[PDB]
Amino acid sequence: PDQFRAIIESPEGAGHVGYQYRRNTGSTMRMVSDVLDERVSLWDFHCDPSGNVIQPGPNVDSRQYLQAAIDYVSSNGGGTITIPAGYTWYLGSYGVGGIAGHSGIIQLRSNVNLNIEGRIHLSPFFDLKPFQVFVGFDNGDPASSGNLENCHIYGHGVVDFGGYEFGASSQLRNGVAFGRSYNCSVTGITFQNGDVTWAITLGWNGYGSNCYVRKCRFINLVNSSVNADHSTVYVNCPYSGVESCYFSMSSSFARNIACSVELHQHDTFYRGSTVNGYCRGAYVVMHAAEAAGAGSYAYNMQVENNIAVIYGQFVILGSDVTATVSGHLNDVIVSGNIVSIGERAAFSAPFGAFIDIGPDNSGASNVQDIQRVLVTGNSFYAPANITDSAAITLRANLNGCTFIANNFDCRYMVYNAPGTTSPVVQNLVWDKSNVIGGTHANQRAGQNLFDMQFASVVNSTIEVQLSCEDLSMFSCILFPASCQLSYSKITVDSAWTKSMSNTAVFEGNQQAGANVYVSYPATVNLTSYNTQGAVPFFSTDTNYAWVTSAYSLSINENLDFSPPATYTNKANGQLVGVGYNEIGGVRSVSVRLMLQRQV
Ligand SMILES: CC(=O)N[C@@H]1[C@@H](O[C@H]2O[C@H](CO)[C@H](O[C@H]3O[C@H](CO[C@@H]4O[C@@H](C)[C@H](O)[C@@H](O)[C@H]4O)[C@@H](O)[C@H](O)[C@H]3O)[C@H](O[C@@H]3O[C@H](CO)[C@@H](O)[C@H](O)[C@H]3NC(C)=O)[C@H]2O)[C@H](O)[C@@H](CO)O[C@H]1O
Ligand code: NA
Ligand code: NA
Ligand code: NA
Repeated sequence: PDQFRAIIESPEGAGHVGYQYRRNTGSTMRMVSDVLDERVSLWDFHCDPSGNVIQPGPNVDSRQYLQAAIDYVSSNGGGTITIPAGYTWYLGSYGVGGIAGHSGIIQLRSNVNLNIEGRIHLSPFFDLKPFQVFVGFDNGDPASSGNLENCHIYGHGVVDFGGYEFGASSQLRNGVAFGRSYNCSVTGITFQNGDVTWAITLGWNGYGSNCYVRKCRFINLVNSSVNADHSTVYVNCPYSGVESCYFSMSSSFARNIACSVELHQHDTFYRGSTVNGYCRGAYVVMHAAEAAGAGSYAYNMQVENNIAVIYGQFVILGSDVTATVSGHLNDVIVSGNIVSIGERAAFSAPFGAFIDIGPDNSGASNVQDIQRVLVTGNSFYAPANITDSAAITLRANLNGCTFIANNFDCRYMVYNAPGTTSPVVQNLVWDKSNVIGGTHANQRAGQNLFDMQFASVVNSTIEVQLSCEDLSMFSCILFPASCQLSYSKITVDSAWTKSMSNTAVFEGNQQAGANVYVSYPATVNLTSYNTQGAVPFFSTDTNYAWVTSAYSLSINENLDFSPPATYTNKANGQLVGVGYNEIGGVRSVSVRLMLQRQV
């Protein structure tokens, strides 16, 4: 019986105290230790070599204890380790083995979940150094890594990166790198107070599946000029995504460098999230260099129902090539998003845009294969002073993009800078249902609303519809002579255009092409013959050999005659129509006409 007291006070004591659930005689006859063994926390590994519990704190490195916990739970086939609430657990050294090649702190393991209720902080050992806090690779070479499966990080807790700046721009810093990750997720967690490259990365070069980031917060994760680049979540495996997250930055640097999400593989999504203070919303890109695990195509890409205040571009599309692989981007939907460029000076951050068709990382604009994109049902706003704002900046080759039923209220609709790239454009469709706002009315001196600074345009549709006047603009749409135009439809609705000197401008007279379908308003001077009765009127200019019909947009202030309501052309490039002289006499009028070709 001395034995007994001793057994009870020993670490095996709970293993000697019997228990049966709710006194139910049909329940298992267990011991207390069995029931306690159904859960596990960091406290069960956070101890010195004699087994005495160690209190966490800024002078204690909790890393080895958390790794021991993960290692042990993995050995039993998995479970969930709680990181207790009411404590801050500091990490103060690098991990060892396969994660050392990734500057890893903690190695995640398959089927071992982390329920983070307390706080995890980085100690100043990490100041000016690279780190990846949680790493799912098991090898320094990702190509030689095994997988991470069934690993979930969740809870009301916090990962705090200590505020430390990067030491050098070439360093990398990450929160969670799941690795070659299958059915992994982060839910509920706040990531805050750092200068990092990513908070979370999913997958590796297409290897992984079913990874998600849901109801997380990312707060103030760029803080220095050293930080080369930041994207909060990088989605690098298919069938994966980001939903219902919150992203906020306060740094000036973040306005120029930070992006919320990147979607880099097929069947990926970014939904229902709120962004503030970032340069960019999402990249949707197929990099050939990342094509190993899931193929060379990024398809079924979804960006929907987000709310954003950004300083650069909302969605950026891309694809590129390596020596032996070609990347393609297709079957994309961008819908339901409400986005604005935040208050800033013109040209003070990267050029503002809803959609950007961007060149590759080496600036090449002739490698892209981007098509079958639908942009529908979004709003975009930029304040009136922001000259550098567009619905699309089309800066690299485009094989198709469709715009239906958006509301764009910014400086430009379509833009590319002249004397830069000369993109080859196919299948650009701008439906009439896109509503062009008026915030930038009167700011457009010298500017074309649709500034078609391309090598060529084919199989494209631009149906311009104004909803207010802006007589400051040079034109609604302009094609330089260097842009070929063919098999396209270009129209300018007449509403709010009566007073415009130029509506559509074709500097190479490209509207004469055999398969160009156009219509736009123009002012035309006409003279008639002197005959009483039905009498022809003819334009004084001869630049209408391309016109198939025209009709009056002007009232007739005369009693004694009327000009033709409608006109055809003649071989010499005059317009001609049949009007009516009640009394004879040569007539001379200026009239606003709708000029039409093959429409
Ligand atoms: C910040 C960001 O995401 N920017 C986007 C561009 O990403 C490219 O540039 C970034 C710059 O940070 C990344 O390149 C850096 O990192 C890679 C990868 O790090 C190695 O492999 C890790 C698995 C490992 O843990 C590390 O220890 C490193 O060994 C490095 O190779 C580059 O030298 C370095 O500049 C990014 O790389 C991808 O990163 C994701 C997420 O971690 C990985 O899954 C991919 O495997 C990496 N891809 C490649 C080809 O290596 C670069 O792809 C991006 O291109 C553009 C367009 O979408 O947008 C930027 O915002
Ligand atoms: Na590495
Ligand atoms: Na509106
Ligand atoms: Na050209």
